[PDB]
Amino acid sequence: HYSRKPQVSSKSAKAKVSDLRCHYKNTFETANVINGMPLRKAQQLYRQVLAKTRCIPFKRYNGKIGRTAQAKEWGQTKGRWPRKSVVAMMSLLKNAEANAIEKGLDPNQMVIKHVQVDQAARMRRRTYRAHGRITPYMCSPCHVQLFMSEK
Amino acid sequence: SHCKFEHPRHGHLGFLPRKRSRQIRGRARAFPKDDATQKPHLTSFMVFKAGMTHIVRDVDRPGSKVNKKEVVEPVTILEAPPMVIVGIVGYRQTPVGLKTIGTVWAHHTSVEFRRRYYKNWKQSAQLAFSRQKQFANTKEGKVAEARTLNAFAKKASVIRVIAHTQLRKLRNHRVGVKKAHVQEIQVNGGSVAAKIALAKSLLEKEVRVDSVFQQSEACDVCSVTKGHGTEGVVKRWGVACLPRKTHRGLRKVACIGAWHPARVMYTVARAGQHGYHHRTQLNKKIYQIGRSVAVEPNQATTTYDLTAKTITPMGGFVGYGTVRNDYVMLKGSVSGPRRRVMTLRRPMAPQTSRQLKEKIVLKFIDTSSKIGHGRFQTKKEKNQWFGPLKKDRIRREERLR
Amino acid sequence: AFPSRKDAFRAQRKGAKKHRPEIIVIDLKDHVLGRAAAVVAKQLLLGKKITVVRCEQLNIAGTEIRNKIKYLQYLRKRKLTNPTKGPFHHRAPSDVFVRTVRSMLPRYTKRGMKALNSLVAYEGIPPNVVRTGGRVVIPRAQRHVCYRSERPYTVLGNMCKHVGWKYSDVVANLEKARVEKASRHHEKQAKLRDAWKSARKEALAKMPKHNVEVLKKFGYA
RNA sequence: AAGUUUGAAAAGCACUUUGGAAAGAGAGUGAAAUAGAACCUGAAGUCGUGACAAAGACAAUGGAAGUACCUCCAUUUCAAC
RNA sequence: UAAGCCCAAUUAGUGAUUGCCCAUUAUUCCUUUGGUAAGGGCGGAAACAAAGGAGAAAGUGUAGCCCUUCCGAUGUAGAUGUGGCCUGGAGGUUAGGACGAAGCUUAUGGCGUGAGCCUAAGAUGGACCGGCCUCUAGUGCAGAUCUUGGUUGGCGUAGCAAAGAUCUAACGGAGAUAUACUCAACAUGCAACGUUGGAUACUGGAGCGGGGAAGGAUUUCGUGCCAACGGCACUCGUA
RNA sequence: UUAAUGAGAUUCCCUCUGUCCCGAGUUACUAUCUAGCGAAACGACAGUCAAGGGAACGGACUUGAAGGGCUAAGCGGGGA
RNA sequence: CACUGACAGGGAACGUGAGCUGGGUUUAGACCGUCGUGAGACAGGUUGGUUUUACCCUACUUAGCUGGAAAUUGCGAGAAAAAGAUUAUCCGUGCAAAGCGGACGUCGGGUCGUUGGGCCUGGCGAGCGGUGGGUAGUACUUGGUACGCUCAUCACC
Ligand SMILES: [K+]
Ligand SMILES: [K+]
Ligand SMILES: [K+]
Ligand SMILES: [K+]
Ligand SMILES: [K+]
Ligand SMILES: [K+]
Ligand SMILES: [Mg+2]
Ligand SMILES: [Mg+2]
Ligand SMILES: [Mg+2]
Ligand SMILES: [Mg+2]
Ligand SMILES: [Mg+2]
Ligand SMILES: [Mg+2]
Ligand SMILES: [Mg+2]
Ligand SMILES: [Mg+2]
Ligand SMILES: [Mg+2]
Ligand SMILES: [Mg+2]
Ligand SMILES: [Mg+2]
Ligand SMILES: [Mg+2]
Ligand SMILES: [Mg+2]
Ligand SMILES: [Mg+2]
Ligand SMILES: [Mg+2]
Ligand SMILES: [Mg+2]
Ligand SMILES: [Mg+2]
Ligand SMILES: [Mg+2]
Ligand SMILES: [Mg+2]
Ligand SMILES: [Mg+2]
Ligand SMILES: [Mg+2]
Ligand SMILES: [Mg+2]
Ligand SMILES: [Mg+2]
Ligand SMILES: [Mg+2]
Ligand SMILES: [Mg+2]
Ligand SMILES: [Mg+2]
Ligand SMILES: [Mg+2]
Ligand SMILES: [Mg+2]
Ligand SMILES: [Mg+2]
Ligand SMILES: [Mg+2]
Ligand SMILES: [Mg+2]
Ligand SMILES: [Mg+2]
Ligand SMILES: [Mg+2]
Ligand SMILES: [Mg+2]
Ligand SMILES: [Mg+2]
Ligand SMILES: [Mg+2]
Ligand SMILES: [Mg+2]
Ligand SMILES: [Mg+2]
Ligand SMILES: [Mg+2]
Ligand SMILES: [Mg+2]
Ligand SMILES: [Mg+2]
Ligand SMILES: [Mg+2]
Ligand SMILES: [Mg+2]
Ligand SMILES: [Mg+2]
Ligand code: NA
Ligand code: NA
Repeated sequence: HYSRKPQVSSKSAKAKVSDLRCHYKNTFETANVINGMPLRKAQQLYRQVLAKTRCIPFKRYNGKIGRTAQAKEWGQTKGRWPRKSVVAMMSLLKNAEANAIEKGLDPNQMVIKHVQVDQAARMRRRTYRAHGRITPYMCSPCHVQLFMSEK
Repeated sequence: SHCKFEHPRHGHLGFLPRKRSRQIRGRARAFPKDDATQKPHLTSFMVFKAGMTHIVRDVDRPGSKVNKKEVVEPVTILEAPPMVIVGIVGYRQTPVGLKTIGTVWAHHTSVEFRRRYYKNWKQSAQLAFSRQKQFANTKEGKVAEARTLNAFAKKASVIRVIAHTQLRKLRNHRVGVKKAHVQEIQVNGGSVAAKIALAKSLLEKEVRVDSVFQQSEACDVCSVTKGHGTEGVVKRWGVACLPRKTHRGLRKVACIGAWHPARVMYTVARAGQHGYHHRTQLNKKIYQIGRSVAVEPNQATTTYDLTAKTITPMGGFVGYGTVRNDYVMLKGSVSGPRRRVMTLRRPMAPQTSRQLKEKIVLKFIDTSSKIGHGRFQTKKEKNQWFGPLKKDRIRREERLR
Repeated sequence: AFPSRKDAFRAQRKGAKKHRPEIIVIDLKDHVLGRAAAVVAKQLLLGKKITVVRCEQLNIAGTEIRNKIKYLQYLRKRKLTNPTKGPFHHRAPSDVFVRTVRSMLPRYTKRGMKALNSLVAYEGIPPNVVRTGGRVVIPRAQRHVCYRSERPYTVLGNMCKHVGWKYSDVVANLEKARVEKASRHHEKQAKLRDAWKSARKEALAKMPKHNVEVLKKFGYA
């Protein structure tokens, strides 16, 4: 039930999560950077982002965010270190690795071939403004799907 | 309608944009006009700002109220280690500007000069100028060098030498940089052949600051001013402060333009970068060209002050340290902080004024501490004042026992 | 301008000889600025590659002071709120000619800019154009056929050197050197030219006679 | 405000595996599981992704006429035609 | 030696009276449409199997009976006409559908000047429904600071800055000390929770101290628990 | 006309001062960067100018002059 | 009134309020004079009387990243270059001269083909050199480079 089909199904592993409760835009940035990576390189990247020695490049959702020197490796100038999205994607990568191992594949040979982050159904709260106004205070969850294929 | 009253505009529009300088070193945009009747000579030199002090001298300006009277002059001390000539460049006049004909490199280059070609020298392969050094002394390389020199002789109208600073000689702990600063120094005077001969003689050789400049001459200084980051209109441009009652802030320009033209003009003061701009300052008199402290100890001793002391004040120059090499004492101030490399250039303005031709003789140089209110010129005077202290007595007790 | 290593490698693989496009070199000396500009603009729009030299020797009708004042009036035009991005007043004579042609072109279309990039303008005759072939003139834009000789005229270089152009003396010295070199090379090769002329004269007798009569019929012998 | 309108029938996903769980990956029921539970169909708008077309700055859109490239489309021809 | 002004001309004292460019204009050709339209044909001439053809309706209006011939065609407000298009129902009449009905999708083609109609394909759907004549109406949307519902750039932006404040160890917790190879550890699992002990601070008796009224009504207590809620967090909680 | 009284209106004087000449330095909280969380207003379409005409003050039109693309912090000239 | 060389006149939506300020004009309170029967009026006087929003686009000020000459493509070839078996077949000097001065060689061999053919590669030596070692005496701002002889290799070969 994925938007894309793996080249060889028996050599691929799939992982999915729905209504993640992390920010959709931050997760969009965080998951997109590992598309095309080996699994191990992506996991190293997430650990180094947690350590704040490398950043997640922010594209398309970087409006008036700060500039950093760690974005230069991605050809960018704006990047951040969104830890909630990173840990959620680490859990998703662990699930994909578990699926690959149970299928009988080698987790050290997998290459992430598909990442897709979509906005989930939103959750509604309220904020209170001046002059007795009540205004939406919304949450934007996300769906994340991926599959990786052995090379 | 017209502005009610008149005052001059704030700031000089000829120093726009007020952006950060592309380089940190002072670079002479132009050189003094070339006079072919003069002997070939160098027109600039690179120095490092150590600090400031003041001197005493007797003025010889007839018609002034300070004629034959002593005045106190603040001065800037600039350390001037010898420079090394490593290259020759020639320029040809074309109707689109000067174009450099080619470069003649010295057979041997210093490690400091070759560090300038790397961002991380100590972890590099350090292969700079290696192929060039192998090729230069072969038959083909000698032929190529002769060909380039012949091209200089035939076509060049401007001859410049490539010189670099010696940071190992400048044994300074606060100057962190170890890669040499490289600049082109134009050779003025004589024919193109005479300039080529002088440049060839200077190749792979040191140049001392007293060869390029002499005492009581003036010079131009090219340097980058001290940086201050983002600043408001009050400090960046000198506009007036608004009344105390102003809503949303008073350190502003009240009107940044009329309704028409329907846009902000480039002549209106705005917030932005202040400082770290390249400036060329004119007519800095050279009050003293001192030798290295290792050669001549009594740097700051005059004829009128026999006290044996060096140009470094008590406690050293704040944030710089001691001056170990040759130095230049310029009258007044120069743009930039301490430790910044600066270019002394031979003057480009006429030097016929009574002030620019005055012969400077120093009678006193202040070497008191620049930390606090210094009141001793030397350590000897301080020890004379205090006599033996508790520490010295503890030391002598530890010695004799 | 400097070719890419890719382009040089491809040329080596193809092995083709040196290629020079068909380019017309116009000697703009003693030419009327506007008329030469109009002719050159039309020829550029027709797809021709044009290089113009000695643009410092173009002519404008009227005294030099009147044309200096016209240029200074042009220089008065600037965007007041930001002179950067305002009108750019080029002072070199070749740049002045390029601007005149550009004003006679549809400069705000791809076609007009294609025409404009096909024009190369120099002051004097630089070495890369000296030996590329015989230079042309524009008969309908030449000064001796366009101006009544009584009236004063301006040389473009003299006006430009007083409105801000810096390379008047450099161009003069380069032209002096070029003409000296070309005169030396033309005094030489005189033996070659005389040898070829005498060779044709002797061939007139060494060739079959009916061919000589045919040449006489068509005014060649 | 709100059709609990899944399916013929709960046959409402046993069991394995990763996960603290939510869930995922398999497996299974069913004719259908993008029919998996307030679940028939599932539009527009907006968004994600893969592939491709390119493209300065002429805001973009638009007309008219060509051309380059593509076309899971429509016709007509394939031989004394 | 105009590319200015005033006069003249059309390849020039050579031999006659049209230099050239551009219209939704003129002339002409083709096609459409409508006339205060103008005419012809319409009693099937005769003959003719497969292995020259087809049509020919006495007609306002249609895919117009058919053919020939002339003339006019823009247009706000406005009028009128249309075998003109479309929608939900009703009388009729013909069909279609589990070998897939309506709905929905389209670089999916065809037809029509158009409103639209029809076909194709769904790797869409799963049970109704099309054409024609007539009858009928709650019968056609781009905008009304239109109604309702949803979405949306702004935007990971403004901000979440009064009431001074937290630190440390241990325990608890999935919430860690979480790594493919090279490999001592830092440079690759961060940050965050509750309790207890220490430390530090604040409230400073007109108290973030004890009890009551009004109002509230189970918020009280213990155990479990973390989906949602306490605009950050929670393992804590008036959840 | 009036002692006393007045967050009442006015003038002058002493004192005093950053009200000013004429600004400078420093602090806390912001802004600024990050983690988590996360709106609104407004939104025809969009956004470089000069001059011309034009509903007589153009972002679109005419003729010229500019204009490589994307960004962070500010700013209040225009967006009548 | 006082300095000064002078204290010119004007425009920019009678420039400029999301720049300020709010003394005036011009709400609601109140007083006076005049007017009006009155409610009330007076460009008459008086006193008191909320100055909201930028985070969007441009402009401007600074501050970063980054492609691009067919201004992203074409392979679409233009040098402010040299001057030659058509730049190929050496290098200097000389005026695009007349001339002049210099070039490492030997003996094979492993391919493709006018001229002591082109390309590649082996064995010896010779040179101009680089990089290190040994050993002098100097120069230079004096810890670090160079220069003289002598080995070692390495590159042109
Ligand atoms: K004014
Ligand atoms: K949709
Ligand atoms: K097309
Ligand atoms: K106007
Ligand atoms: K106008
Ligand atoms: K005002
Ligand atoms: Mg901000
Ligand atoms: Mg930011
Ligand atoms: Mg609020
Ligand atoms: Mg309220
Ligand atoms: Mg004035
Ligand atoms: Mg002024
Ligand atoms: Mg500093
Ligand atoms: Mg205020
Ligand atoms: Mg001091
Ligand atoms: Mg309802
Ligand atoms: Mg089955
Ligand atoms: Mg389906
Ligand atoms: Mg459904
Ligand atoms: Mg109408
Ligand atoms: Mg109905
Ligand atoms: Mg489409
Ligand atoms: Mg209705
Ligand atoms: Mg509608
Ligand atoms: Mg949004
Ligand atoms: Mg913020
Ligand atoms: Mg905060
Ligand atoms: Mg706030
Ligand atoms: Mg607080
Ligand atoms: Mg930790
Ligand atoms: Mg206390
Ligand atoms: Mg307190
Ligand atoms: Mg206290
Ligand atoms: Mg209390
Ligand atoms: Mg919360
Ligand atoms: Mg009272
Ligand atoms: Mg009172
Ligand atoms: Mg801000
Ligand atoms: Mg942040
Ligand atoms: Mg305008
Ligand atoms: Mg507008
Ligand atoms: Mg504004
Ligand atoms: Mg006026
Ligand atoms: Mg005004
Ligand atoms: Mg304003
Ligand atoms: Mg205001
Ligand atoms: Mg007021
Ligand atoms: Mg009365
Ligand atoms: Mg008042
Ligand atoms: Mg009042
Ligand atoms: Na003439
Ligand atoms: Na898509």
